Amino acid sequence: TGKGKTLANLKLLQHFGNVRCSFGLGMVSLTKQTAKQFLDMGVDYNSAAMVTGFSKSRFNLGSESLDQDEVSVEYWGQTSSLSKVFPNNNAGFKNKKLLSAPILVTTTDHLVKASGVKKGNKQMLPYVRCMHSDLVLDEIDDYGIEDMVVLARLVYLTACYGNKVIISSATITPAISNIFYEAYSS
Amino acid sequence: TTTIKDCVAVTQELQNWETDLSIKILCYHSRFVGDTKAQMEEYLSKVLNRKGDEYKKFVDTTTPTAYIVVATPVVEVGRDFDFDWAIIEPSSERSIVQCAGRVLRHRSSTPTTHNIHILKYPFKFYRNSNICYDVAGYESKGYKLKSKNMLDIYKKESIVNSVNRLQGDAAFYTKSLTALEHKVLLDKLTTDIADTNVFVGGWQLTANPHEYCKWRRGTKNEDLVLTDGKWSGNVTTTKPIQSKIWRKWQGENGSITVPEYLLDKTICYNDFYGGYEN
Amino acid sequence: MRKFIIVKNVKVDGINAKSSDITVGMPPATTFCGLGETMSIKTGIVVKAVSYGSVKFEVRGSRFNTSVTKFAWQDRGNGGKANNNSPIQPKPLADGVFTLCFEVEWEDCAEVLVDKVTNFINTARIAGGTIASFNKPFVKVAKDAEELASVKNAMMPCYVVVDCGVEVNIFEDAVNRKLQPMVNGYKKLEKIVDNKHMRDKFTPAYLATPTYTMIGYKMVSNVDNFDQALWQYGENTKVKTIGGIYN
Amino acid sequence: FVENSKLSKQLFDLNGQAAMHDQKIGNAIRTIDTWYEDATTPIAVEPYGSVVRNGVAYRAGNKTDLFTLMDGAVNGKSLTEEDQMFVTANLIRGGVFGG
RNA sequence: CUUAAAGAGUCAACCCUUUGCUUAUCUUCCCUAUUUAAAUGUUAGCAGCCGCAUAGGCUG
DNA sequence: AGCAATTTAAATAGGGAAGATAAGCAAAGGGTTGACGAAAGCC
DNA sequence: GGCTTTCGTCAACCCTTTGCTTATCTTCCCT
Repeated sequence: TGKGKTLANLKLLQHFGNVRCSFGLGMVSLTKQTAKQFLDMGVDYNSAAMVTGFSKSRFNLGSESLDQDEVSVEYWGQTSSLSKVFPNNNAGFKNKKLLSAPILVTTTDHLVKASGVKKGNKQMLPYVRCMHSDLVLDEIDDYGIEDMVVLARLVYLTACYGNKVIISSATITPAISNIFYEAYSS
Repeated sequence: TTTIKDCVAVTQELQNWETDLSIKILCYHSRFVGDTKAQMEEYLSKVLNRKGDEYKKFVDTTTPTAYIVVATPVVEVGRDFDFDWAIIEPSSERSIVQCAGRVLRHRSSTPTTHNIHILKYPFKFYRNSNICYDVAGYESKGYKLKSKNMLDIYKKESIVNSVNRLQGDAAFYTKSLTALEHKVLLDKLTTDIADTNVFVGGWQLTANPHEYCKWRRGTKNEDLVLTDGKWSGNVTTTKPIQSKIWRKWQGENGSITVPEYLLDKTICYNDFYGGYEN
Repeated sequence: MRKFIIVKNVKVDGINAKSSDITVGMPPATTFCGLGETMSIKTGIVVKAVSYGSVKFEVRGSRFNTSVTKFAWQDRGNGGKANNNSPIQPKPLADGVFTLCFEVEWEDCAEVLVDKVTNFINTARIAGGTIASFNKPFVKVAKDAEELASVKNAMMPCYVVVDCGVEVNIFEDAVNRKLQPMVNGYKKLEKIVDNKHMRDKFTPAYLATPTYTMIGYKMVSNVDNFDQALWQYGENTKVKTIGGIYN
Repeated sequence: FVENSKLSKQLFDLNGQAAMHDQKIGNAIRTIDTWYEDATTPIAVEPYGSVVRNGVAYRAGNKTDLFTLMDGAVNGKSLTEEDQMFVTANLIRGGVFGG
């Protein structure tokens, strides 16, 4: 920690060319931190899309003009061609930010539904998202055991279409690193 | 510490603790109202930032003071905090490594004697001596430690880093915490398909990997909501001990997440420490 | 990867409590291993191990003497003596509510496995006792060790048998370390040359003296490893636990 | 005398009406003992000359308690009129004097 | 195919009687419950008289 | 036709008495539960 | 030539007066 892991992940993604990735992170505030790093280093909202699907009421006080912080939800971005095959032209704000994002800095639960769902059509949007985009999962050790199982299911599904999985965990256990490699290998 | 009532027990003991030290106590668990919780976060991020000396102005560093933050595993995940020292209630070894990462995270000065004091037992030993590390840990009913003594299951003096988690040991998992951790990790995330496993094949066709392997599997979790100072369910606001509280932010809106088990009794929300059993 | 079927609250009465000459009380693991191989024969589901626990168990009699059974004049040629009371050979009787858990390997649905075990148990006889009642058996699987403990805790409430081993002999340690002795198998003495008065004429027969191991009763949830409660036929003409000696 | 009563001072309320104990009165009847050693004020007639308030017994440890004078009188030791009157006063006060 | 296989414990009853737990107790002192304030919400849905009306209108 | 306010503190202490006794009877049953060996009629 | 019935044969104690174990419970997290 403290060495700039997420910046190194973006560097590794950009080494192969232009970036198309889903930064799936635990917690809302860690996604906010990675979004703020992406904003102040080089990434605008035409490429980045911070997705936290709860609409929290945590606002910044003191000075709105002198903030230079509090990464928000606008996504000027670019609507992908996949929105025409989704129901009713995808959706409003949230699913447009999901599907059409080049870089999707999101909470992870908007990506683990790609592996499948009980009832409804909630699988298709993260499925089609992870089909054409890379997957970057940071500090996977903080998740639960079943959470890590479904995250490696997501890694297997992402590798099923040739995309690249970046795992960023310092305290990795050989077991975890191995089963994530075996999911990527399958 | 491990859980919320453990945190308020450590807080209520330390507040009533007579000493010459100027203890200033904070509670940092997850059961808090929208406003109060967010306020704790921003304050803690701006006082524990030790890459510069900007914090000297967010706390009273003029007077010798012990600024103590009693927290649950919400501090060891995703927090850019830098403490001078930590006292850890043992639940898992990755908790030890992460709370080591909350001490001297921003500085580079080496400690001289000892900067982490690990407790002898988790507090669930006095409540359940059969199993005590299952809360926020990989101990469970199928993987039981033979002894719960941390002299038996951990090194008495140890340089805590990622090395013990990085190495990986499957032998002697019943009397060491690290090998207990590694055992569970290879016995649940295995190269099989099972039904709740990771290579799942044949079952993707079925609804089984989405029912028996539930993402964010938590307890029932109902949400008692504070509406403008007036609580919804069986909450009953209370008064904290006002002995050593350094900072206490008030809250009026927001919601608290209470497990259905603790819904039976009053969660007794308080401005200083959120939920407990009283 | 392990599969189990549990029959909970098996109320059985008329149990032949005479486990051996020096043990009267709970039937040993040879009895329940014999019950397991009996279903391996009638139902065809081949059983590796059985973990059995005692919910309730009372030996019929006082605290120092068992209630003997009033014998019936059933031998041939002793008519004329039939008006008097038949002589009593020692066979203590007991009642017991048990919980059984059979390690099976099965390839069909759980409903036909439950039906086969139910059809066996309806015609079974625990330790010479008529099965008075039993709950509907349920199938549970032990994929991992936490799942093994799930099966373990599904036998609640019952006191399972864990093996604690023989140090010197049976009487000494039963007083000293206070553990219970039971038949873990038998010792072969002589080959039997007369197969006329036996069940089969082709199955080889031996006179046997029961070997005993020393065991303890622990509640199934307090048992750390479920393999230390699953008894199975060992290859020493004895029975043994999968987990070995309980420590 | 009260303990767990959530009320600091009770009063003897005979059916609500304020009253004082009979023992309070009867102690004030037998406050006639002016015949102990440091005899300045009358104290209550007790086998030891004991008062709860002053924390001292005026007839203890100095061979003028009721038990030694009772043993003496019984044996034959002529009791002085004041000692005799003290022993008689404790007898009409009452109490177990055995042991 | 489980120390497998098998077995009716039956019966009967008088616990009696007797009794002295008495004795004496000082609960007692102490003291600030203090300071506020719009009841608003139309706050009333009436009295006659024009009429067959307990339909509908008028009068203040 | 619902609206009923907030904090603050709930007493320190001294005592819970010993001396006596705590019955003596008389009962408390056995009745069946025996397998080998040896004469001795009997197919 | 067994075979089944009934009668005769051979014995002799030192007892002790409940526990065995003791039940399958919430941290993160975001939706």
